[PDB]
Amino acid sequence: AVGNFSLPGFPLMRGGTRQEEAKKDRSKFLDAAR
Amino acid sequence: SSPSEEALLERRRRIDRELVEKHRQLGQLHSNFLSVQKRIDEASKNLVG
Amino acid sequence: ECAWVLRSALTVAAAMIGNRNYTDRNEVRKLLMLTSLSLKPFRQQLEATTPRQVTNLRMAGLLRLLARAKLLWLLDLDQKRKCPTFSSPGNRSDVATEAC
Repeated sequence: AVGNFSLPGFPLMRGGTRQEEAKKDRSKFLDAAR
Repeated sequence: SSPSEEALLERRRRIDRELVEKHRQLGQLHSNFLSVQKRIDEASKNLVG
Repeated sequence: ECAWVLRSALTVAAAMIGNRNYTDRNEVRKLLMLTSLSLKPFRQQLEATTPRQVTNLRMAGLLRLLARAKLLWLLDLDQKRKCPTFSSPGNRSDVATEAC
């Protein structure tokens, strides 16, 4: 593999009418860290 | 400003610093409980797989 | 009363086998919420690492003798239908379904 690879154990959740009503997924992502 | 309240405030710094150390000790130890438990869950999925 | 005795046998036989509570499944879900790249534990609850135990040999046989006690309750009153207060037709379907 040449380039970027992920490591097990690192915080990597996700990022970016009915598909962007899922803004709440980031909300419980930050809630899980607190 | 008697040393009854100076030793009281000395107890304020000592016990609060020890409780913020213990609260982080709860945080790290309970984190390690999840660290091994998710490895048990991954061992379950890997072994029935 | 024979169905009650075999009931108490069935309840203690499951208690001897025992289950694990799994009170931490919401928080292992929160650990997999951020470490794993999967979107699966977002909208789904994290299942059991090991499932519940099996109905055993004699623990299944105790279910069979509970069936024999309930069916003999059904058919002793069926052959003694001279008394009308023996297993009313609502209970005629009820004890026959859940015995078998």
